Amino acid sequence: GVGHLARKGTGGRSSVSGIVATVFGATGFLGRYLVQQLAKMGSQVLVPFRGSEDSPRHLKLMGDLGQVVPMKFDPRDEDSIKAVMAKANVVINLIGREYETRNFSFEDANHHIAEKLALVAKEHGGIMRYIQVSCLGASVSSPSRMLRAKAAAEEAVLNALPEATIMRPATMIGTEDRILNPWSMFVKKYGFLPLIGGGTTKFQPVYVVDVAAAIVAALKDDGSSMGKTYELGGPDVFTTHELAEIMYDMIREWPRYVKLPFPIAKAMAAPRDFMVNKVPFPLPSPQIFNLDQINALTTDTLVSDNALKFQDLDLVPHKLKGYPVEFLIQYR
Amino acid sequence: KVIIYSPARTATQSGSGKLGKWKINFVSTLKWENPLMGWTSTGDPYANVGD
Amino acid sequence: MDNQFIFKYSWETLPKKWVKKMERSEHGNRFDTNTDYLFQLLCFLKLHTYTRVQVLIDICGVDYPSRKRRFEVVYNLLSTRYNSRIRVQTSADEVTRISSVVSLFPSAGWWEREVWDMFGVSFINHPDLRRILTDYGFEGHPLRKDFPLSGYVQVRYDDPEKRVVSEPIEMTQEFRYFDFASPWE
Amino acid sequence: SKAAEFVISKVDDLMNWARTGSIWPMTFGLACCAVEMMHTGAARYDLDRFGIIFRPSPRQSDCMIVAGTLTNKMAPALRKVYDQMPEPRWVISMGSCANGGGYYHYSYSVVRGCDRIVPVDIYVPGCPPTAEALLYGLLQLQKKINRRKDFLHWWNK
Amino acid sequence: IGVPPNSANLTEARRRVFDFFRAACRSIPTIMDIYNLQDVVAPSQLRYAISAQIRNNAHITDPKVIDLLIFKGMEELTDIVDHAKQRHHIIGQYVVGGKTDFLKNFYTSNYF
Amino acid sequence: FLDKSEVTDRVLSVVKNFQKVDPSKVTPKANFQNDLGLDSLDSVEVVMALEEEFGFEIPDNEADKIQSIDLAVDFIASHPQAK
Amino acid sequence: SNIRVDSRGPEVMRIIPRLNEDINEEWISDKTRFCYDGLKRQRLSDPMIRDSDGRFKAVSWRDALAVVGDIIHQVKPDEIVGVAGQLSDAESMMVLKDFVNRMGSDNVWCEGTAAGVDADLRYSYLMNTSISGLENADLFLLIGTQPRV
Amino acid sequence: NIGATLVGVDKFGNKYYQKLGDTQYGRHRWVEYASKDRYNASQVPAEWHGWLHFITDHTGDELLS
Amino acid sequence: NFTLNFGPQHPAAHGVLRLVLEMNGEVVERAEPHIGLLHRGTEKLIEYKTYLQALPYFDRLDYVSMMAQEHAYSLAVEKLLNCEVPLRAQYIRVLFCEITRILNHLLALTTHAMDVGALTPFLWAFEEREKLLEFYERVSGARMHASFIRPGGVAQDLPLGLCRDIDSFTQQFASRIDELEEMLTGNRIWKQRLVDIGTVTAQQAKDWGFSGVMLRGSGVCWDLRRAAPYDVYDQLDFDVPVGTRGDCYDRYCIRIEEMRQSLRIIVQCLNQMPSGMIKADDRKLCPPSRCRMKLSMESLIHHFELYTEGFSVPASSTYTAVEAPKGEFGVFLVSNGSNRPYRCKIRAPGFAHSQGLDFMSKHHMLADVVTIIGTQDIVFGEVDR
Ligand SMILES: NC(=O)C1=CN([C@@H]2O[C@H](COP(=O)(O)OP(=O)(O)OC[C@H]3O[C@@H](n4cnc5c(N)ncnc54)[C@H](OP(=O)(O)O)[C@@H]3O)[C@@H](O)[C@H]2O)C=CC1
Ligand SMILES: CCCCCCCCCCCC(=O)SCCNC(=O)CCNC(=O)[C@H](O)C(C)(C)COP(=O)(O)O
Ligand code: SF4
Repeated sequence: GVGHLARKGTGGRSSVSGIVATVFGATGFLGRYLVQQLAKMGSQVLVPFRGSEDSPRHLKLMGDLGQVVPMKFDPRDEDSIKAVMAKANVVINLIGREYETRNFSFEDANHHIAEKLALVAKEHGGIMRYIQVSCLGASVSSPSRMLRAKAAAEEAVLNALPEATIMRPATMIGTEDRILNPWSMFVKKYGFLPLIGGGTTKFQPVYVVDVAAAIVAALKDDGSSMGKTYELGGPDVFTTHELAEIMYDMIREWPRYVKLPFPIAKAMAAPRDFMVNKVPFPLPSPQIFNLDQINALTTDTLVSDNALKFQDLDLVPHKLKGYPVEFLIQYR
Repeated sequence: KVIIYSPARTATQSGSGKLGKWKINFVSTLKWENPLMGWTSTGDPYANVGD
Repeated sequence: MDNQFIFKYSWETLPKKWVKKMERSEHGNRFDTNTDYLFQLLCFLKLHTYTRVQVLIDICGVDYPSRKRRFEVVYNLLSTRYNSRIRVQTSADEVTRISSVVSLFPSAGWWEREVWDMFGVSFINHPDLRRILTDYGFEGHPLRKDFPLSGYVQVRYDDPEKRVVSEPIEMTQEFRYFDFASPWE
Repeated sequence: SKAAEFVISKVDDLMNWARTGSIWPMTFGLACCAVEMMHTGAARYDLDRFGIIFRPSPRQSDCMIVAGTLTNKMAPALRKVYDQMPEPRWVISMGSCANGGGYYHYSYSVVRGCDRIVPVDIYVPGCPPTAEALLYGLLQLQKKINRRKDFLHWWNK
Repeated sequence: IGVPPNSANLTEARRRVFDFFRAACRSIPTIMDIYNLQDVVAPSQLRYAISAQIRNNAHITDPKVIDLLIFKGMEELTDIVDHAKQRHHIIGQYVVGGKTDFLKNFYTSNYF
Repeated sequence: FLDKSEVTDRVLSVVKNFQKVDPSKVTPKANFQNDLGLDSLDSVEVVMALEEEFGFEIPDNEADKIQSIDLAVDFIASHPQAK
Repeated sequence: SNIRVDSRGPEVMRIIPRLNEDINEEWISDKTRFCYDGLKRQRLSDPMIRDSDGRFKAVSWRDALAVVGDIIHQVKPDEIVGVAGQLSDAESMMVLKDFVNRMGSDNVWCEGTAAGVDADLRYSYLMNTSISGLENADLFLLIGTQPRV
Repeated sequence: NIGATLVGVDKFGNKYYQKLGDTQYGRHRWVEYASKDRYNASQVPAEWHGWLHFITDHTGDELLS
Repeated sequence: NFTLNFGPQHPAAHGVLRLVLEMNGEVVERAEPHIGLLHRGTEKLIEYKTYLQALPYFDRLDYVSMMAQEHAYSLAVEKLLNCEVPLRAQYIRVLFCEITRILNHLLALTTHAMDVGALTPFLWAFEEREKLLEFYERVSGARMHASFIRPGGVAQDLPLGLCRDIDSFTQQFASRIDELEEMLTGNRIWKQRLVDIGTVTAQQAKDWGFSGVMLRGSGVCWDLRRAAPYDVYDQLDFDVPVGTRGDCYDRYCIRIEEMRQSLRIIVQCLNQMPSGMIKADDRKLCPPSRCRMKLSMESLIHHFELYTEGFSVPASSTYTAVEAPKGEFGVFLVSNGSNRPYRCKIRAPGFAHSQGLDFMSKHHMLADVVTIIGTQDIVFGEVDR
């Protein structure tokens, strides 16, 4: 699958690489870093967005001039997706939602949209590299509804395109993550950090820039990445206890944990489950007490001992104790 | 690596006014084309210093 | 009062070992002195009754890469009492320290700092010789002839790094140098 | 959708009307375009008449007019000031110097466009732009604000 | 205070080098407080960094060049002492840090 | 005044952190620049480490006099500030 | 001939002569003057390897070098032939000769006058009279040569 | 638009008015836009642009011929 | 004492001002201005431009006084070229330099008064500022950056009604100055906020390189238009106001009187302006007429050479200074004989004035530092090139 890059510069902002990528869902957390690293090599990036035109505003700074071209679309409409995908030799999918909005359910936002994107790439022959980003714990048996939809999207995208790589990272840590920041907000608003599983579940947090660099390296491969499923995980296997202690180290606050068993947190997060319907479709999004996320913290999520990792791409993840978590000084 | 040389008289003019001066040629050839307007881009600070 | 009078008076009154080049013209009466006699010459020209030069207009450097003493430092002086202007010049390379005149003219501090910033010439006994115009942490002296016009580094905002960062320069359109020189000059 | 298509439309129109009728820019005067901004707000053109009043601090301003040459030493302060304004904020680039470096584009100490430091919504060309050119730029910014549909998009997600 | 007069021999240059190195060493605690470098770097890694810079500029035998180098280093130290430079700048400069080089360069680009 | 044991330990411990100093040669009497083959930069670095493990200061005229660890440890044992 | 290549960016605009009293003396031929057009046409720019059907596909430098290095080890040492072009420079010819010699072969030559010519004495393939020294000649005997072309 | 004279009508329907000044001027050359949907702030053709900005004394109907 | 920072980013006080004040109590003990935020490398960019191409750079140096810098650059080029300027061009240049002086003085006075807190005179003055920028917009095509004054003569001739309109302006500018003076001069608050603030002796002004109103407020009668006259300034009658106490109030009074005298000079220039051509007749240094370039071969050759290569200044160096509204504006031009300047230093009066802020403000209230800054009429376009 060689022919998707042709360096025409010094590898700087004004340099030219032969990559024209359409990054769906680039207005979120990972997209802000993926688009930045794509634009650094001189690759043109198309950023399709929905809703307000202020969402992709911060991405225009990343390219030189015309490198980043935001375009409106509608996932429901099929002609818009084809329009925003025509001039593209690479397609990267980042579309996903951890909570449920009545307009777009767990299956719609995580499986149907990815399936439609894979199809539209199939008829629009010419995308040399396709990347779909699922979650590390994605499995059909997973109790969490989001993970099951991501897994189903995985088989869907493999069936629709055998050449599509599946980057499958773990919980991300960064300036705008949804795990460390809600914890610190809860601490600064209520004084204590609840532990939904008692700080016992083990998982492998990964710094977001490492995931973006992994995707970039997979794009700039020797062809071995095509049709593979990487599992991107951090170096140290932390737990909800150790990460909270590290946060208190960064926030500089006296630790104060309130242990909560699984059933009580499950029942306290239940109200938002049967109150999805109401006079308004919008509803305050969950911050730490998502029922799906609590269910996701019932089975330990570790990178498989027999699956591809960072070291198979010639990358070394950052240690999530120094520079990766330095953003927490703003609450200090 | 630079080249020290004295530029010679052009073949299209018979005047000899721009002679006797010595220049340092930095051999700055790394240039490309801007893929938005066709302008000549560069990443070499010594692109035209010696000229 | 005039170029014809100041020239003769300074020819007679000044010690001979100080000045080594005297031009008398309509463009300006200049004095060229060694760098170790500059302070003495300006102190003499600031206190003498018939040459009361009490205003230092500015201090500028000129770059001559073809000379052994690369930099030329020019002291434009003004005498309000006698309505006359005097220019004094010295020459220094990149690694010699010339005497500062902030003791005589207090305003000389900022022009000396600007000369050090722009050309790299250091001044002895300057109360604080630090860059005044270039950006903090600037490397190189821009007003030298060998310094590229656009510099070596470029500044842009890095969203992941959440700060304004400095990167090697990379122009989207290079500076086009047009050679208009004529062979019949 | 029997009334959402109507009530949401009207509430969004109210939001846009308020935002267009009361714009409080933060003039970031840097060079000779500051003189043109002062002339615009003076008696002849009366920028106040449209509801625009300038503000000294970024805490209370929803717009930011960058008008002047942006140097390398000043860009961190520019970004810091930009990061301090509340969320519904816009940036207007005024003059050639703020747009793309202008007459100092090939300088060693000039940022070649304020759009490399902050996201720019409207570019006003000129050197310096006429005061009526700045009026046209503010009117274009107003026209862009009226295109926003904040409540409808919030409803649709 | 004032810029010292130009040196006359290598012994004076060495003495000024040692004085500047000691001044930089005394400046270490202040940087650890102005910038949050407490849980970042050991108090001796920076010391080794300045030592390494002095040692890799230690082939100079011209007293004037040594004096200019000392002056530039002192200017950099004074700038770092003040809040003029950004935090990552010093961390970007003051941190201590397979087939063939030619073949990797060949795979990279034609311009070595 | 201070006892010789603790000052001897404190001068015998920190000297092994130069990635070249032989632990077998360090002793109450072992000159820095002469007996260990050190550099003048290391000759001032040992003095700096003496004020890196404590807050006291050594004047510039008290650093280049004697580069001997015996006189150094005697001076350390005669440091009222330390303990 | 000593020329002066004028360029505007990454392309060559024109070629004009350059003074050299011993080689060209202010003149160049039409072929020299107007050869710059071909430098921007039909230019090979990517490593390419034939496919099973017989079509060239663009390939990275690493894989093409791997293919040629793998095939070079499967042939007998005397089966290797290296031929240099007419536009080759001395350094690349030297490297090619060294490479072919180390592989065990000795068949390296140039496009034209490489049929077995003895280059053992260096007067047998050179203008022993300098070009500028031809101005003192009284009689030219052109044996099987057409200098006009 | 009271005590004013209509100079001419534009192809877009814009009406141009003029009033006589004596020593200080004010409201003597303006346009009543034929639209009200935000009027786009720039709808004056080239023949009427000069007259509005006092560049030329020709109305714009005379500039056509 | 503690360390204080005034960076006003808003152009309610300059805009790029950065003061690091060391205050003991409410007093300030030292003022260290950090400059370089508007250093755009103008001096180095001049060396890469033709003498004609480098003219618009001087418009943007002191952007409140545009014609003053162009006049100095043109005079320097003429001095290095020995080019004679026709009398009508000289009268036009003097007229527009005095218009520029009036504009600068109005902006300085009322921006200083707005910093003190008097909001009304600002708009009253900017009305007259708009009226004069109309005159700039007529002769050239730009309201502010008018590349009108050029080394040979002047760029192009005057329109028909310019003299009549300028006369109509001068008929009422006296009353405008009178109203502005009535708002501020007699007011007791204005006196209390300027009297005895920023006192400088004549010796201090000479030592620190002060010029213009800063120097003349200390009693030094030094005007460059009378000491080293240029153009037709020696044929015009005008007085030189001189201060007595050196405080900020004398500076303000002298700034009023200078603007009245500029009105007087403008009237004289209008009355005595002769007829004739507006450029040097040496077409080797000035552009030909558009009708002559399209009809004569040599005129077309001159046009081509001027608008590609420009003129070549013989190898020399000189320093020429004019009386800019801020003070003494000097250009040190070095030529090596080519079509591009070898070196061009710009001596900005604001540099030497902002350098002296440390001693004028010492042992003064914090609220007096803004008045001390505003009385010097500092713009940072010239302070850091
Ligand atoms: N900790 C983490 O963040 C982890 C993330 N991942 C996966 O990585 C991917 C992105 O990471 P992150 O960016 O952090 O997640 P985000 O939720 O931040 O990315 C959300 C993106 O999805 C878009 N999107 C969501 N629903 C829809 C929809 N119905 N129609 C169109 N666009 C939609 C959003 O657009 P808008 O904002 O306009 O709705 C936004 O651009 C997701 O798939 C996530 O599951 C994997 C492991 C953990
Ligand atoms: C955070 C702190 C900011 C500032 C940090 C410092 C930044 C600048 C660092 C200084 C850069 C320089 O080159 S400044 C110092 C450069 N000067 C020299 O190198 C003198 C030549 N060296 C010698 O003479 C000897 O080798 C000697 C090494 C003396 C010992 O060896 P001996 O005695 O046996 O002879
Ligand atoms: S665009 Fe022109 S007027 Fe505006 S700041 Fe830049 S140079 Fe000055």
